Amino acid sequence: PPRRSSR
Amino acid sequence: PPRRSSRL
Amino acid sequence: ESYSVYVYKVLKQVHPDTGISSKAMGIMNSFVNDIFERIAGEASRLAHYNKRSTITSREIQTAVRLLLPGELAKHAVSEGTKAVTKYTSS
Amino acid sequence: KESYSVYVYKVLKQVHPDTGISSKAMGIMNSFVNDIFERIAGEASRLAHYNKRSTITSREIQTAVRLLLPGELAKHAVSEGTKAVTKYTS
Amino acid sequence: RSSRAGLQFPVGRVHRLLRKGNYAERVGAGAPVYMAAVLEYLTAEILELAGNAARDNKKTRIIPRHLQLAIRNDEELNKLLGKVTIAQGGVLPNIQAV
Amino acid sequence: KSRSSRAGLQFPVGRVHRLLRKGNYAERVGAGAPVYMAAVLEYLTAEILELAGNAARDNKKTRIIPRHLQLAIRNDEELNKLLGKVTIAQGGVLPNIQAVLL
Amino acid sequence: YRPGTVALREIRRYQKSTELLIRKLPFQRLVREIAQDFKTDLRFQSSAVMALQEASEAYLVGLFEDTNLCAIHAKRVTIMPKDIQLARRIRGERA
Amino acid sequence: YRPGTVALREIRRYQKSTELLIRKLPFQRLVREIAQDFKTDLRFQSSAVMALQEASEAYLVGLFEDTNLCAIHAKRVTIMPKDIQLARRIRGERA
Amino acid sequence: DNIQGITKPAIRRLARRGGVKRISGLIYEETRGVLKVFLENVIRDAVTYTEHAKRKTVTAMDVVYALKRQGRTLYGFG
Amino acid sequence: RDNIQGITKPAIRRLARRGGVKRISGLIYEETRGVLKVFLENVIRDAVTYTEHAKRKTVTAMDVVYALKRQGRTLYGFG
DNA sequence: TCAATTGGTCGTAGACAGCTCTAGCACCGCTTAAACGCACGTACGCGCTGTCCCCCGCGTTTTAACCGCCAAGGGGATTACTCCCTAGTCTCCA
DNA sequence: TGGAGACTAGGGAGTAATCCCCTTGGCGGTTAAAACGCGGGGGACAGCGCGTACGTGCGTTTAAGCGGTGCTAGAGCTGTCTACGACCAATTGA
Repeated sequence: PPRRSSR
Repeated sequence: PPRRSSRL
Repeated sequence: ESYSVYVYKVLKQVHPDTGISSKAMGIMNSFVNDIFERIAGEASRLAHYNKRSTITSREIQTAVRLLLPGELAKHAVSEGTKAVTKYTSS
Repeated sequence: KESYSVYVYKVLKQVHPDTGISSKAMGIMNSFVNDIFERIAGEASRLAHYNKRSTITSREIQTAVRLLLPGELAKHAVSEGTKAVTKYTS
Repeated sequence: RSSRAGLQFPVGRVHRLLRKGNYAERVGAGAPVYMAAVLEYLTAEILELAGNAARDNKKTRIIPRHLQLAIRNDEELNKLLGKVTIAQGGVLPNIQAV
Repeated sequence: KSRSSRAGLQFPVGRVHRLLRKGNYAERVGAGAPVYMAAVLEYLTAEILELAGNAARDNKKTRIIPRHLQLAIRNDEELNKLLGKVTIAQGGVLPNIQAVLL
Repeated sequence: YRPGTVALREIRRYQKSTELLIRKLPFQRLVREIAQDFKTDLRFQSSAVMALQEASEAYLVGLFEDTNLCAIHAKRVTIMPKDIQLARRIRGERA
Repeated sequence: YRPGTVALREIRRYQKSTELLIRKLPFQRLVREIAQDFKTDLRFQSSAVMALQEASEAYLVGLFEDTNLCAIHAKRVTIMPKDIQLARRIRGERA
Repeated sequence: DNIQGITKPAIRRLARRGGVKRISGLIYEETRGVLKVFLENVIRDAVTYTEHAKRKTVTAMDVVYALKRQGRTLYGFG
Repeated sequence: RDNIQGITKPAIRRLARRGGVKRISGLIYEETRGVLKVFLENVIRDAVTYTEHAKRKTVTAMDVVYALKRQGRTLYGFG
């Protein structure tokens, strides 16, 4: 579960 | 004497 | 001045297998130390303007909304308000 | 910072004895003095911070003046500041 | 303090920096938490685009070139870092059509 | 006597001292910093007022208005560099037409 | 008068005055329209709208000064939207 | 080769690189010659000169971008000193 | 809706103050868009400063500060 | 003396090519040399002001970084 | 081994309730100054054609940048005396 | 009712000494880059023609601006009082 951005 | 600048 | 450990650690949770050059982290240290001084100078102003003597999360919120563009502010404010909720949660 | 209207009036009195000044021109002169004050004082604060110093003194103000004021304006402003401190110390 | 917020950036160091930087006579309690959450989010946002640029170049490390390539190709980060020079970063490949 | 008349100034060095000590610039403020700041502020004020009163007298007026301040600043290269990002309200522009258009 | 000495007379007239060249009521209405997109039931000081107009007109006059330079650079006396775009791109307003 | 193809290849070559395009020793001597007018016997950290070179090269590349825009504005391909002057004046560097 | 209240005569007056001799017909809509963007940028910051102080009216200082932070300091409004 | 000629024409057109320029006039090289001299004189003056305020004699990369900040150009990567 | 946290006073900074009166808004009427629409002509933008000069590409020659590798000394960080320095406080009528 | 004068005390900065590092200076070799000449060609600039879009003037319309009237939101200032951050002491681990 890599930390990604919702932008 | 008015306060007159010496600047260019 | 040196945020190298935390820039490394955030890197591992977004790109676990990717590294950073010495010059590339000497750059992110400059970025962090620049944006910190941007927010802490706008929030310092926002406290003086209201004749206020303490800087709060409200002023950090307002400084972030003034400095960061568009959807960066919307997504940085939503993360600042979530880390304080968790910081002060029993 | 409440106003420099009295003092701008005295300076105008001693510079142009007959010429008066408008009420809107005085607001602009007060804005000018408040802006230049902020510019010199903020640079002096940054100067003290870079040197790890907790006091702002005549050297910080003069170096901020030299950094901010352009050309011969800086030379003459430095001379007037120096003369004022020299006469005040005496 | 960093663990409670669920952050990785140092809330205590941000606190000490805010107090030493004479930004105000007093510094609150959620101010360092908010500031660290803001700096860490921005750091993670740059470090994702630069690192996507590293795979787009078939690299396993991030260099100033990748950071510049990520910042200038993002409108928000480009506007934020618009007057910023990145050392050894180059420029965005761009030729006008005359 | 007064701290401004001690230095031979007209700007209030006591007021500049209070503003320096209240603005969160440093933990401490030296003794000559308010005097130096007051002297530099007075010198710049005197420069702008002298040039503004000269410009107003070139318009056959006996009162400085913001137009005269703008004329004085924009016609001086050093003051133009100083106030180069400053908008003067009710100041107008320098009268300048390009030589091509004429 | 031919086509273009009245333009020079107008340049001389408006470069000599310091008035506000935009009518106050429509500009105030525009300021209120734009502000309503951010906050609802927003009130304004008269000095606030006057400061906005004083800043906007100076910004537009300064931008026209650069648009004119871009027009002279292209061997033209008519300013065109491409001149505005070049001036704005060079001063970094919007690439 | 036809005049221009090698130019485009050179543009592509130097636009994907990140190295400094000025030789370091001549730039160092220029920097010391300039600094000699402000203070004598001035030492320089190697990182100081490197920072000066990085800033100067980024500044010149960014200025050449604007100069190229001014060249294209005048329906030309060759950049002339006219274009540099226009870019610098609109940027506020000049009058 | 009130962007057409910045009339063509007004834009032409602003251009003549800038020294412009001839004005093309497509200039007026471009100027309206540019003014709209400028006013939006300033007013957003001014309203941010207004809501921060928990006020409901936008103060002249709120505009002056929203201009200071875009590098357009304005003298005369305190 | 005459160290501005060390910024040679090939280096100037290398910077121009990085700036996306196809053709260059022969008078561009002197104009670029003058522009670079102006920029460097403006930066190395604030840098030396920062150096003399510290009562130092070596110009530090931090002095250059601050002198660039003073002119609105932030530099990343030098501390 | 010092920094990052924790626990407990204390005093003041700031939140909240309550007036106060300023000024911001909403509206109307009159005047008229300014905007708008149209008709017209001409000047200017733009599209060609042609000249020729200056820039580019390339093949030699030269030059000095760059890279190691020594040698010396200035001068930038430190660390402990030393005192002069400003913040703080009280009086106080300009 | 603010800043000026006169003490008191802690401590921030000035000073002398040390120490080592890093900046400068020299030298030699190699070769990569700069410089120089030459030969075209393509792009800059000038001249000309055309046509259309912009300035100009005139007549009509329409809201801007000014001068009043009135109402009330809310900015601004007290007054209270509590809760939150500064400060200090423990404390314990990365």
